[PDB]
Amino acid sequence: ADYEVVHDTFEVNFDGWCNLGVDTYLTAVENEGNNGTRGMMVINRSSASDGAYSEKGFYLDGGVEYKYSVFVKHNGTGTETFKLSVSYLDSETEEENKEVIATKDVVAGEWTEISAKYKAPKTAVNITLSITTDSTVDFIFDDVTITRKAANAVLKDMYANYFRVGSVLNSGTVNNSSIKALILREFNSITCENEMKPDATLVQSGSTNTNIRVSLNRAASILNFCAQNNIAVRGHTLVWHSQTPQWFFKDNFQDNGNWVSQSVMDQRLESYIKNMFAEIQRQYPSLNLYAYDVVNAAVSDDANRTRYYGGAREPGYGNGRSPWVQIYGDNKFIEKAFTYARKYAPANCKLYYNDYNEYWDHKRDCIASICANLYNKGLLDGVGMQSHINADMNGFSGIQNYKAALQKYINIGCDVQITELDISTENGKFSLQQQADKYKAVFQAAVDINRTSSKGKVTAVCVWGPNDANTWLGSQNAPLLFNANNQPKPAYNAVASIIPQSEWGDGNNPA
Ligand SMILES: O[C@@H]1[C@@H](O)[C@H](O[C@@H]2CO[C@@H](O[C@@H]3CO[C@@H](O)[C@H](O)[C@H]3O)[C@H](O)[C@H]2O)OC[C@H]1O
Repeated sequence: ADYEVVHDTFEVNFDGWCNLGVDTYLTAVENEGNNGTRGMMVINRSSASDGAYSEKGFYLDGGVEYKYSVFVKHNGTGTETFKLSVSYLDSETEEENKEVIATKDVVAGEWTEISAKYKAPKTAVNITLSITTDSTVDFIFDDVTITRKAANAVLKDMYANYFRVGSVLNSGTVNNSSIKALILREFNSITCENEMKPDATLVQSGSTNTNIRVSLNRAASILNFCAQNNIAVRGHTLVWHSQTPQWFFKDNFQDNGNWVSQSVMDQRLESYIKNMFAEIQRQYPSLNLYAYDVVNAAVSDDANRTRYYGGAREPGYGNGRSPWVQIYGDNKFIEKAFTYARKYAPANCKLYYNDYNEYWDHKRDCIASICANLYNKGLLDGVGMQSHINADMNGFSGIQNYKAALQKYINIGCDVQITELDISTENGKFSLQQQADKYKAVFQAAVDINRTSSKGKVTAVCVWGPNDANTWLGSQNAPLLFNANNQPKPAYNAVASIIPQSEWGDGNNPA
């Protein structure tokens, strides 16, 4: 050993550590860790395989030998056998491996180090450490140690006096060293691509109408990285017709059950929102959760629905239909969601209504009407403009339409965030300079709002992915600021030229 890449001392957060086993419970407790410091208790284990795990792919590379060390303690009777296991996904064979790397006998009531050296295959990713015993005993652990032998020309700094500049992390991108360096260098906001959606956070087993179980396990390594590096997080998303398990809307908590009543759904909705915010605060209190998309994409693209049905999607599940409309009949669930979120959200977490095609007249007018109403009721802080646009200065998402919409939302009096900006080349139909021109147009439009008007502000501009190898549109649409090799594109240098150097600030402390 020689160089330390991880040291988890649960002094503030849960440090990326997660319950292994659906009913296992983790709780970090002052004074009860190692050397009288804060430690992680693991309780309610009901078999030997239950315990705790942490995905360390942000820190650990395949092919490198690491010394893993953990201090453990139990308060059972006699000796307990602790085990450290390392698991990983082999990125070539697509196959997972798991191995006990250390076994250690631990007497009751004594802090004991368990450690071993382990080198994963060079193709290993998602390197994950876990701690169990050969029993169901409660334990405490601490000091997870893993060892090995004004103002810069970066987006966050350039825009420091204007807005946060954000990107997106997901379960795969966590492991990419190059992406990690990129995020640390350029971006002061992160949204989880999928890991905070209801289907990633809802826990079916043991959920009841008034106590919906949630888990941050899918998002833990991202929240932990952001909290540790002073990167603010936008929560995404509390309510959406998509990526939400069908069972959440059914009487027996099964996909195949009967649709619940509105009053049962109100309980489940409030419980989910309440427990999401409670868990974020419990596990990652030092995280700057600066925004949350409370309701996502509830307005129909169909002009007939915006005209005659208050913008409600068609009721149902899948094909763009809404299980929320299925239960509530109506977009009435939107105000309910904001009401609950307002009750449970931290004071500094700004509440957003988030939507795409938000510059399309019929849809834009409907979005603006919903948000104006929520805003004036004190329930909403801003409109999220998803900005899934193409590289054309003209047309459907052209600069004229885009600015009209930006201005119209700003004119409500609320703030705006550009939340999921990507700029499709449409399979090579558009040039990279055309793309650069759209990016610059969008960033300039937001800068103009902030220098003008003033009342409402653009408080974040976020792109939906880090580079072209990691976009939900497919790489053939080459939609982002960095290419597949993580090199800056013409769009990056165009966006990097909008703010004069005299105006750059501390991106880690934006205005
Ligand atoms: O098969 C599943 C995929 O379809 C899923 O892809 C994600 C779908 O959501 C994408 O983000 C949304 C883009 O549209 C906006 O309206 C929403 O606000 C966004 O959440 C995300 O980028 C894709 O990765 O991934 C999970 C798979 O199981």
